[PDB]
Amino acid sequence: KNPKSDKFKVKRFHHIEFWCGDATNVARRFSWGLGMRFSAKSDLSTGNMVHASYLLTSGDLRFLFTAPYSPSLSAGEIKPTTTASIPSFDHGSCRSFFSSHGLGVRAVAIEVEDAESAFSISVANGAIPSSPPIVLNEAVTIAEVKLYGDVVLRYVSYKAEFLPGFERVEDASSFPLDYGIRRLDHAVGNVPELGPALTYVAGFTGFHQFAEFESGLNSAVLASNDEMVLLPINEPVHGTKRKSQIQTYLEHNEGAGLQHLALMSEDIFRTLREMRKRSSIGGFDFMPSPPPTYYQNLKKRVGDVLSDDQIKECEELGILVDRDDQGTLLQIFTKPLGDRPTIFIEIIQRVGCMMYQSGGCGGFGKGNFSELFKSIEEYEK
Amino acid sequence: KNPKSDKFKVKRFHHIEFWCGDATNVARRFSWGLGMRFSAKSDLSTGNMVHASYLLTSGDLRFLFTAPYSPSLSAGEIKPTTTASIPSFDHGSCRSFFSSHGLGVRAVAIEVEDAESAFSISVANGAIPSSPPIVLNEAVTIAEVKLYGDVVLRYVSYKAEFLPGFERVEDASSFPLDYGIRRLDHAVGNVPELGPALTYVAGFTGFHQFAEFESGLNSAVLASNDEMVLLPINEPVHGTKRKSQIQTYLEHNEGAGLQHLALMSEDIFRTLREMRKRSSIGGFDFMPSPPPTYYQNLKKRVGDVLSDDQIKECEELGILVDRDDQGTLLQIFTKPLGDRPTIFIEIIQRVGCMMYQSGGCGGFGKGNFSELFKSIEEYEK
Ligand SMILES: Cc1c(C(=O)C2=C(O)CCCC2=O)ccc2c1c(=O)n(CCCCc1ccccc1)c(=O)n2C
Ligand SMILES: Cc1c(C(=O)C2=C(O)CCCC2=O)ccc2c1c(=O)n(CCCCc1ccccc1)c(=O)n2C
Ligand SMILES: [Co+2]
Ligand SMILES: [Co+2]
Repeated sequence: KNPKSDKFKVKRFHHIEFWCGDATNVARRFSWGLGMRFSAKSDLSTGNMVHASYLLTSGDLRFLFTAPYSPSLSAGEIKPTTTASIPSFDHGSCRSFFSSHGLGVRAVAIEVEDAESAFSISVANGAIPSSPPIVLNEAVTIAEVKLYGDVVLRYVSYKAEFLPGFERVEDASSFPLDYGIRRLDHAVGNVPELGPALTYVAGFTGFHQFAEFESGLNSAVLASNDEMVLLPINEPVHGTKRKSQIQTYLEHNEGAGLQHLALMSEDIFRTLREMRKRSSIGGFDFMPSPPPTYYQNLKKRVGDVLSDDQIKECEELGILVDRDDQGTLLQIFTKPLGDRPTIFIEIIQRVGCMMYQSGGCGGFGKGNFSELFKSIEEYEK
Repeated sequence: KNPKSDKFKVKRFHHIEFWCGDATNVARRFSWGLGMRFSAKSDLSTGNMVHASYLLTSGDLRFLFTAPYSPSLSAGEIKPTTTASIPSFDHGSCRSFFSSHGLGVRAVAIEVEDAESAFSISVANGAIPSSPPIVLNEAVTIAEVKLYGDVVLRYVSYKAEFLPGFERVEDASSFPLDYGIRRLDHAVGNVPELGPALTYVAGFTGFHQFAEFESGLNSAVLASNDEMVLLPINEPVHGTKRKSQIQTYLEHNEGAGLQHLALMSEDIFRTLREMRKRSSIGGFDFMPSPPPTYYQNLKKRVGDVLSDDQIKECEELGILVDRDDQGTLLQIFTKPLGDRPTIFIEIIQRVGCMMYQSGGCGGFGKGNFSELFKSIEEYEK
């Protein structure tokens, strides 16, 4: 059931912004590890005396990495005279965010029809304002409201190239890396209490609950009208046998924040081959692979979707597989992206639900919690 | 002239420590960009609840990357009960250092015969103490004094594997990258006034001035007894035609700090080939190459040291060449390592002064300031 109750017109995920200590080093690491190309910049070389911001792209996926310069460079500026390209940026907020949470997502940005309207409607419906609508070069409007913890939901709308004030990157500095990642599928928050988090976000967006089907969590998913913007939220389940990874997150993150970004690949086999080649030479590591029993058990569960060779390819790469009543999900998880056991990345590809492919086809892999557990125990004996 | 006036016994450069916001991402970037392998770690997985520290090595070169965790993880600790492996570390100092200066060198560490004695003698001779001598597992002693700005000179001495509390890194996580870098040749500070900086450092070390032979700088070099520890210091020259890069450094760094690290390569051609292959895929960029006139002029200046083919190889890679009365220097400079136009890296190789090779053979390339200028002007016409 999809009541299509969005209170404003939402299009697609637009970009994800990381707040960093040094944007250069994070962006270069992510570019190599994920196969994303350097696409735009806003920094000292473009006249920005406030923050350094670097944009990586792969297909429609946009990762933005931002860090503050010394406030002394912009001491004489005021907001009306700012050289910042992102008017919501604040030195003190950025440093406090990073000192509190470490490296992580500050902004989940969605493209909307009218960011000014989306902001007004959201706040009228309970959203806590974070940054009011600002029109950039009469061309792009940006606004922000609080999502959870210190993460904001950023609205962007275009009259009609990332943002005014950003420059396209020189061809020589823009190596065309591509491991097959194409868009952001979903962005997941960890909170202490799921109930109030859902009520708050669903309250100001009109996003509806997306239908699902001792893991340490309870979860629910909020979706836009066409279910292409997908925002799952988790809370811990306490007293468990093994300590909840949601609770570990909240402790090391100093509270609620973004837990994982799921990146859709047009060819998850090639993406995982390319990322795993680079794990130990600057890229990303992956969670330990499931035992062979997990892949033996794949034949009975998805043998009508994947050949034995394609299942064997899943086993080589450590890929997990889950299935809905509608579609099939191939997924895998990186180890944490930085120092803290907080944010990580999921790579996914979805099979089925053709009409284009409908959003969330195959679910989010929650069935893999028990299938992993079963496969571990079976492999022991 | 070398009066050999060290006030304590100094051996070699031991390691350089960067203070980071996220040590994981900087270390992974540097590892790929410079060809250094992951060698040791001290972090949550080793019981360190205070800081994450990752050690890269290439030959004898040791780069340490450290960032603080949330203070909440270690809230119940006191110094006598600390889980930090580096007892001088302080959350507040680290965050203040990084917020003030951005990514950069906190510690220039030299191995000494007795770090306790070196510290006492240094402070008795005017050194400003930063962290007193601490004995780690009855095996290693570490002490720190102020060098310039917020950079410390760290003394380390061993009774007899990096530091107690560090673990050797798993073979699978330790890819054996190597582009030929072998040791730290010199570490350079930028200060507002060279005179007092030299008097202070030479005062507490007994290091002597190393003999040299409109660039924006005045410079001098302090050296240990065998001239293997080399600490150049620069100050700006104001009112210049082009603005002094030393002054730009001080403005963007918020004052004095480490300007560049010079890394000796056993094969600068191979190092530069490997680093340049990786510049646009996560590694380091290099300064713009000199015009062909610079390499035409090489034949008259070093044609007795390098063949035409080796000079042509310098031209392919953008390598600079300078010469002493004793030796020849091959050198090249990276663009800044992070967001701010502050710290950068120099790759060098020295030809001559065989006895082993004596320290500083060929100088530091100051002759390349005028040779660059001349070659630029000549190439214009
Ligand atoms: C996150 C995840 C998902 C997932 O995507 C997701 C949603 O999108 C929304 C619904 C709730 C939810 O869970 C599905 C299955 C997972 C996992 C997962 O995380 N794990 C491993 C634990 C430890 C990994 C880890 C890696 C790095 C750092 C910390 C923890 C699994 O085993 N399954 C099987
Ligand atoms: C540093 C450097 C050295 C050098 O090593 C050095 C010493 O060891 C001690 C003595 C003083 C000194 O100078 C020698 C020659 C250099 C340079 C140098 O820097 N430049 C370029 C300017 C701009 C580069 C830059 C790169 C990245 C960011 C900011 C500035 C040169 O042209 N020559 C020719
Ligand atoms: Co997911
Ligand atoms: Co130098």
